[PDB]
Amino acid sequence: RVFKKSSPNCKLTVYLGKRDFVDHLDKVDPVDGVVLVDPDYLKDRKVFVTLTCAFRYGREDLDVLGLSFRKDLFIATYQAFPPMPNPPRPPTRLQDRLLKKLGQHAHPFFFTIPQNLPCSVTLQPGPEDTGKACGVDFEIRAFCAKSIEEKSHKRNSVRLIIRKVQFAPETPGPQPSAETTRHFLMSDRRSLHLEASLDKELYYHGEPLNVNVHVTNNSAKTVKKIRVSVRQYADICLFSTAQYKCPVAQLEQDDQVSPSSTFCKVYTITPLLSDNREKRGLALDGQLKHEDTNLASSTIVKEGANKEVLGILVSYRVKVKLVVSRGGDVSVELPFVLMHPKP
Amino acid sequence: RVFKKSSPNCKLTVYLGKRDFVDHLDKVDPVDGVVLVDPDYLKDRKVFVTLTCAFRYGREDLDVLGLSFRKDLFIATYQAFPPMPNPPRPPTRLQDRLLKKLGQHAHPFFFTIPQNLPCSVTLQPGPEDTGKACGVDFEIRAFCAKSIEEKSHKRNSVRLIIRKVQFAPETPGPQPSAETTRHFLMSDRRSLHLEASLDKELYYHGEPLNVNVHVTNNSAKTVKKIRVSVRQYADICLFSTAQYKCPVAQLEQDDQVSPSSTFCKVYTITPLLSDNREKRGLALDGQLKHEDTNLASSTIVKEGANKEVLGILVSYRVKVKLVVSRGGDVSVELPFVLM
Amino acid sequence: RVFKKSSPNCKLTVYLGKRDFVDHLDKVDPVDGVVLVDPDYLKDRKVFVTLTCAFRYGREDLDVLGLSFRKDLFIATYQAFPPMPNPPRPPTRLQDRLLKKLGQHAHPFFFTIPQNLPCSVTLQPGPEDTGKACGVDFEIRAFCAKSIEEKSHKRNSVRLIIRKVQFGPQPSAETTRHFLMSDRRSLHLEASLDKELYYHGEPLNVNVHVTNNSAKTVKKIRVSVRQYADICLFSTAQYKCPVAQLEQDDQVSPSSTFCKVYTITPLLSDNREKRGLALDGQLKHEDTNLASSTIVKEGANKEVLGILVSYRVKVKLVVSRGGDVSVELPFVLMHPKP
Amino acid sequence: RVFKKSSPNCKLTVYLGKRDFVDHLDKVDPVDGVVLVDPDYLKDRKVFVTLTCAFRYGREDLDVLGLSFRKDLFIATYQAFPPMPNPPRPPTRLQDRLLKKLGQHAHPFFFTIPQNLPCSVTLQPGPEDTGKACGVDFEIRAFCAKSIEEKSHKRNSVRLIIRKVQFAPETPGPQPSAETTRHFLMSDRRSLHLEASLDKELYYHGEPLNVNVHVTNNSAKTVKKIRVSVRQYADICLFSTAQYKCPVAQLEQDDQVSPSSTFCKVYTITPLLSDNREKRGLALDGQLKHEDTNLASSTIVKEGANKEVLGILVSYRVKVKLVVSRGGDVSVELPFVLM
Amino acid sequence: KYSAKTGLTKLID
Amino acid sequence: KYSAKTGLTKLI
Repeated sequence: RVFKKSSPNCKLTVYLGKRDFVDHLDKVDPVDGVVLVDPDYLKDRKVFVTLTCAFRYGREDLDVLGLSFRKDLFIATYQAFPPMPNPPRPPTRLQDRLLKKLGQHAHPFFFTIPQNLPCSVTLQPGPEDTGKACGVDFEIRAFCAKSIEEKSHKRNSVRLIIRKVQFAPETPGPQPSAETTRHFLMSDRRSLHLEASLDKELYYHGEPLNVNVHVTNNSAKTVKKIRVSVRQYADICLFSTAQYKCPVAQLEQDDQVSPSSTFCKVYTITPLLSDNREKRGLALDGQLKHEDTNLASSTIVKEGANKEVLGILVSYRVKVKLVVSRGGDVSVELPFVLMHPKP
Repeated sequence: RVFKKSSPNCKLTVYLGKRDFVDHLDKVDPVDGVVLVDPDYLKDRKVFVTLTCAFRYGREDLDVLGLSFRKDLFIATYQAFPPMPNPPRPPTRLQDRLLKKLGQHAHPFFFTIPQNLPCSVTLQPGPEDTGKACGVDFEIRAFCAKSIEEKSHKRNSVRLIIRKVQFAPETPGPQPSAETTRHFLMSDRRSLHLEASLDKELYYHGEPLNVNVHVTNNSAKTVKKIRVSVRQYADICLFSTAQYKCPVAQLEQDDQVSPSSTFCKVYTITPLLSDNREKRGLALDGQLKHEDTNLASSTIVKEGANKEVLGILVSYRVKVKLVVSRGGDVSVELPFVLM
Repeated sequence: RVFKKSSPNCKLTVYLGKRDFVDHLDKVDPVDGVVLVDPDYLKDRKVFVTLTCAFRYGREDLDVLGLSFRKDLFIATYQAFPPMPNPPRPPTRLQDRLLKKLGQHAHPFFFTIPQNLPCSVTLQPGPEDTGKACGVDFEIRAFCAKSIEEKSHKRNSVRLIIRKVQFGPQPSAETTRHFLMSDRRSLHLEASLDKELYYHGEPLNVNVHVTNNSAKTVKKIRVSVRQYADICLFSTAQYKCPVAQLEQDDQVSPSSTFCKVYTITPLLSDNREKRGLALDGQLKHEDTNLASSTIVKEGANKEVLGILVSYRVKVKLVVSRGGDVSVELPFVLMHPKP
Repeated sequence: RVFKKSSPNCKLTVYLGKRDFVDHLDKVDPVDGVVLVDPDYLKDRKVFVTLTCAFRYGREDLDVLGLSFRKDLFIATYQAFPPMPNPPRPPTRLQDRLLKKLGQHAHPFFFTIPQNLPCSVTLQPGPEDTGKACGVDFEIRAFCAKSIEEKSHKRNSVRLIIRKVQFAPETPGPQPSAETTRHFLMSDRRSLHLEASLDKELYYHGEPLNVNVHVTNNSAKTVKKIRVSVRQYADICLFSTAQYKCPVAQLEQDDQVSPSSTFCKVYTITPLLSDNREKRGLALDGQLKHEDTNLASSTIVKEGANKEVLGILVSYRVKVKLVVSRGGDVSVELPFVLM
Repeated sequence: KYSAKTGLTKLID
Repeated sequence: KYSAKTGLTKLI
């Protein structure tokens, strides 16, 4: 369903199809819709429309009264109401549905997004920090100032948040597996080779996590337990990079094992949202103002760019942790990535 | 005490002074080695040498078949044989001891490290599955493939791991002592003034952590405890700088403070490694392949570069924990450095 | 999935879980099951159940002049019927599944195995030798003899063959070789690896780092997996035979440091119809695998009578006169456990 | 992390937290353990436990026969069993864990240390032999003799090595520097103004060794080199204090000085323990029977006492050795401390 | 120098 | 992907 945003001056209105836009791989999801303006107030007053890719990392007026502000990683510009001779050679089916239900004054717009823009992702705040903020987002405005598109202001500017969520490649990549050995203080017997063999690389929202963990044993230091705990990496790039480890979901059974041979259990994790709902510090996919979101997708960084990628660069991992007599809490980690499938 | 790697195939035997090279402040510790090569199967076979400073964060052949490999932090390459016009001008007196000790064929080599390199630091494995191996290292290799120095393989290369360990500067910062006052919802007063006053700013692996903790008190919720806990920040940067908390060591007696006065005690700890042996994820200083290492020194970030430093960024801090009735675990943290 | 055995008198039947039992180490896999007898032949005749662990080294109505028979390293007996004020204090969940499915008659039975006992493993015979055998097996018998607990025969004895198969540092041998017609180190040879306990399904790369095989040309480097087929009846006895070995012409150079990984896959169906290579215990016609390595527990009182299989990648080089020098290691193949 | 010595005897089985107890300045780190005892042989046999501050300087039965033994600088003596009406009044919360896990017969013990006892410090042995040892140590024995605590024997004793340490104060002395003159027979001009300026006074293990050497020159007599050499002073007061010169490390570059100007180089050194391993006569911190130690910390002699401190008094001084044509090796020493 | 502060965004039908 | 090991020399 289409939705409009209206300014209290009933001058500009913006009609759009979807707030969530699909970041395809080969392409992006472009914007469609129209801007409906009224001609009586708008006499020789020329409207524009824009797409601001933006990066928020704190307070509005505070971090501004310094030497810098948010780096708008991108800003689109296209000229509405006086179209230099009417140049929308392709219109859109949404615009076809809008132009005829709405009046003769509706002005179409359409926004190509450069894909060197990361996604709309925000940190999960603490419980106690009240005025603290950060996150990447995509917003779009309709506006007009008397001065040409370079200068702009408020009061006619019509806001709207949108999103650009990332989507998965066809290729999953390798068969990632960790299988390795440790060395000790008071049992030189080798006690744990451990093979966290797996089945897939890039999952989606609702496909469980079976870790085929094959322990190899020689004798001593009886192992108590083996938990499998999914490690979300909460990346931040503000002035330094930053992770905040915290397990989204972790499960375990008491399958106990013996000295001088090999065991193997498949341990199955399911990371849910509503179980980590009302919890601190879990990167979630963006939302539309109240509507139900999910856990954040893994963000990936391009293989060499000029400027380091700033934002929440979400990644995950199944940490595989054990408890061993008399209770050493010991594990390992791997790489693996969570994304979307793309309409 | 000079040491060699006689290359497996008796072609390129590499003689060096020291495997721990000093990370100085004004400079680095450069390499000063020679390579004894034999002239019979090396006939118009051209010897070189490299220093392959490299990050490691995983498996060999698995991380091979991905998209990336390792991000070799740095690689130096220099032409030993045949000498472009005989380029040892300031020879080392170890390069003066070896050339006369060995046969005339000995070919020197010398590498000066830049200013943008982190040190040799390795994550600690655990007791379990302890080989998603991480760690920087500095390694140095002789080689000769037919194609020019921009191509090579393995059938000649002589690899000898060394280290570069960071070392603390000349002046420590001002005496740090800084933390919380802690107001509540049910007991009113300033209610635990605390001072973890300290004495120095940059320690090493020779001295402990005395913390002069000064309670100031007029109580209406009984205190019962102050533990003091040295905490490591195992701050890894692959996609992201990554804080991984765990205490290297912590100590406490059960000194109690009464309502309405000021108390003070010097609690004190030592972070050992043999106590933190057989434990998981405790950043240790780099190891020489099986030789004993120690707890990771404080790494620090330079005063403004263009590119974020990628690696493990080890920090440390005495967290002064308190246990209050009926069991609230109150605490706070400060800065301090073990570089 | 469940399985039973019924007698030609259909008198005693035995229902069990799994013929493969996991020889764990802190524990073992205990036997669990039920015996199903009939009412009215078995009036006032007493049913029992046993676990026979045996050592076999020859022929059935032949090798009984060994002064002995199969020297049963261990035999277990428990009183099935009449149940004897029955201590199935823990009855099993599968015995729970068997008691209500079958009649409430089902006589449960259960076997603890001690620690000084071996796995089930046999010597593979020749393709030409017909009347010979060897090997361990763990079997179960459910029977009833008109006797005291001591006397025992067939025709009520129902026998099921089950199994008790066992479900380092990166190990590296780098050796020199001193000769009478050469001076140099002349071969350091480092067989570096990454695993020491494999199973059926994960191949065998041997990263052989050659260190100067010169002044005597090298033909090349064979790598050959040898099972150690140890047998201890009257004397411990290894019988060497290679299960598998593979082979490329990569040709190390004088004054050049070579290193090659050689990729071996010991398969059974390639070593099917062969001589002298232990296979894992098998069930009467069905398909088995190549034998698992068995281990010798740290400090028993009496030595283990059984076949004690190990394996090892021998790296046999071949140097100019075709003199094939080699070196071995320890390398142990246990099962992966469910 | 906790560890026990279970006497094979299963009468005295001693549970302890840490082998190294942090000897702070204002206090020491007390010993905090338990002794599990079994009842069926300990019938009217009585459990005791002691802390021996032992000093060693030789062979264990050669130095026995003669007229002397080890001057045990201290001995603490505790009675565990039979207990008073609840002896342990300040129970350690380690020995809360050691009582709730263990049985009703598990017996506490704590061991406070006074303010006159040195560290656990030894020398370094030579690679060559005639049979020698030395070093201080702290150890803990739990035993049961029929006679009163003032007698004891074999046949019940449980021994474990622990360790004690000096740990230098908050404050460094002045920033120690060096600038001397030198006068000769053959060249008149002051010829060696030599400013070996430094930064710090009390280093530890894991810091650099930089020495900013400022030559001020106006002379003939061509200077060749400046070697820099970390002297260890192995002071040993047994039948007399003796110092045993040996350089833990030495570096030098070929930086040559012109006549008539001021030149200056920082000479920059690592003494590592791994470089001087399997080497003679370099005091190392007293290690726990096999464990890897560090290079011995400087020991300091208190400002004034009635008794002179007997034994090894580690000092460390960075000599700045020079070579001047045709090779005269002039130098000087300073005071500096590794505690 | 930049943009400004807010007050709405909620309902969608 | 770039390259691999031999895996050990400890001293002289």
